[PDB]
Amino acid sequence: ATSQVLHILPKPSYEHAFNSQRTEFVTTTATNQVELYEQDGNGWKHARTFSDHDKIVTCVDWAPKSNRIVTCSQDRNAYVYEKRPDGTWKQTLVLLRLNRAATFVRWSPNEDKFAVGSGARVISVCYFEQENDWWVSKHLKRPLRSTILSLDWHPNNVLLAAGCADRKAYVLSAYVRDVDAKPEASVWGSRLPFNTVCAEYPSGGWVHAVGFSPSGNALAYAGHDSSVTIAYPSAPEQPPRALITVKLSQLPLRSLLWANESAIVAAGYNYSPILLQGNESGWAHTRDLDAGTSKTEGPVSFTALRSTFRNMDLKGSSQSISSLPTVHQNMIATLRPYAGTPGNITAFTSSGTDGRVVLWTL
Amino acid sequence: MLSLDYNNIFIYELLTERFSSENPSSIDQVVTDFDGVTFHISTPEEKTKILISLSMKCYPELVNYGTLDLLKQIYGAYVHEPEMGYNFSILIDLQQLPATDEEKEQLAMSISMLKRNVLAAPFHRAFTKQAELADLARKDPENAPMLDKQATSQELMAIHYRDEETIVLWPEHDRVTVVFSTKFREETDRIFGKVFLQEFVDARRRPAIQTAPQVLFSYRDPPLEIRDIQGIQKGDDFGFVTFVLFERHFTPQNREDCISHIQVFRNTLHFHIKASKAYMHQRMRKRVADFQKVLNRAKPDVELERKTATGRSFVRA
Repeated sequence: ATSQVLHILPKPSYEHAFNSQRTEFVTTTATNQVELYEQDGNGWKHARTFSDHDKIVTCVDWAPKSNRIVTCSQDRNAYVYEKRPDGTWKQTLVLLRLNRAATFVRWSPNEDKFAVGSGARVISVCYFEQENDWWVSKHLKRPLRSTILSLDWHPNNVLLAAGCADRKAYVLSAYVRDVDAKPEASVWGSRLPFNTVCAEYPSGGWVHAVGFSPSGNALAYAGHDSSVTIAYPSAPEQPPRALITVKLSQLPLRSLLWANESAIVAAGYNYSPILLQGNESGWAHTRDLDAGTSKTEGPVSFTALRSTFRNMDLKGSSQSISSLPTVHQNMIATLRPYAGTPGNITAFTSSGTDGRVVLWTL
Repeated sequence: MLSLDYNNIFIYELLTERFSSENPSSIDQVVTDFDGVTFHISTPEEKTKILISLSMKCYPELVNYGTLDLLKQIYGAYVHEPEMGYNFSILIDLQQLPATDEEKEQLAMSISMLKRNVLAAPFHRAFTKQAELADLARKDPENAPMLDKQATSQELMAIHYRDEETIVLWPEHDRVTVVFSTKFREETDRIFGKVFLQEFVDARRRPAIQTAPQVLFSYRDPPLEIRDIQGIQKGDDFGFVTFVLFERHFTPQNREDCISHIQVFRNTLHFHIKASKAYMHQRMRKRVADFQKVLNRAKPDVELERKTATGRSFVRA
């Protein structure tokens, strides 16, 4: 493949999100600030910041249809941002009623409701009441046991894949009346009342991420044991047809994105993304998209010479510092789509603790 | 400092100040020294009269050894009856000191050097006995071994000045051998003293310093002549360093220096063990600094703007 480094953030970024037109993107940093960036010719430049929160901002997600930004942070509060006609953005607090720090947020594919993961044993799902202009949260506390580490919606807009930190993968129905209509019968189930245990699957570690297939009839989750498991549901209260597990020889995976109806791209502490080709019969690692082991008479400038003396003085080597082969320098955060019709993705972006926002061109 | 001083510095400075002064002042200070010896200075009777007292646990043994006469012919008519709680006392009045400055300085030095002056009585006695046996053996060479043995038996002298220390000295027709019953408590002290004593033995061996008195050290066993001597445990934890002083080592021009040196030996060893501890401290920190240098990798280059001095950039641009 081929990758282009979009920007070099000065600080680690655990999340990013692009607008529908892919014109400007929002990203988080280490502190309570949330950063905005816009294109400057061939590069990107700073746009504005948000200091509404008080503690470390955890996750940020952009709604492409309505062009809205939500932000859930460690301060147990959620802010929803909508741009004003003049150009500025209007903040709006959402009362999550949580007891611990939020961890992960996602917009529904219809963007009517958004679910919030949390370490307070619960998950908060919020919608908008036009009659009161209010956001109200509902707690999902029946089967949950540990911290929420990831979220994943379903194309039916009702099922919600929750990646818990109790070595068990969770799927729940987030259907709510007055917002969503009745959903069609699904392989996951048909009778879907609010807060019902759709499915439960085990793992060999904390479920860092979960993901439904583009067809919507599967789940893929990765534990902390560097193993990605692809689930194929059969019927309600019926064991899945096949639980394919692929075990790797690298660092544990972090986030999972579905390249197409039969391909999964996932990246973690290995500083690189991977690809999975297969079907119901099985799966296997296909290729290392990060070039693998690439290992990538003249005057000396004043800055270089000063650097050489500083390294010599503070050090005993005065040699090149890292020269790390992989494009990223630290653990990767997440993978999100960039362009293409559903089930047809060729470009997807990624962010990491090094601050690099590296687009990946399949 | 490498060599420990041979007298009490406080007494020397105090005596010099009070002799050179014009208006004396009443003083009452008790001062301790090495090895448990304690000095007391007071002016009870007259502001111009100063009394100095000596405290030592082993002093009665010194009296048995004949130290009163040595003190008498050392300190002249200055001798005064001892005070309560002390062994030897001296009373000095500033109205009778010699006018010449050098006499005053030497008197102050002599008074400040009272420790070895009272402790050197066994050494002087051993030297006199050595001279006697030397002339007697020079009278007839064939009469040496039996008088040597009888001197090793009868003239075998000993003293306990610390409860883990002992000096055993005895003369001969040509030499005055001395045995030190060294032992260190405070475990780490003994730990470093093992290395110190081992290196101290080797020293003499080196041809570089053969002129020094012969050293003999062997722990867990005492020499032949002092196993029967009371007070010498059967090698519980005590070392035994033995110095053999030949005729050349106490020539009439070098007796006092040798006496003071052989007396201060153990205190020098202790102080230098402490100095070695300090040497470790400084070296150890000095190159854990090098370890910090090694660590200072893994820090990406960053820029601080001004941080000028004792402040914060002192400017807005």
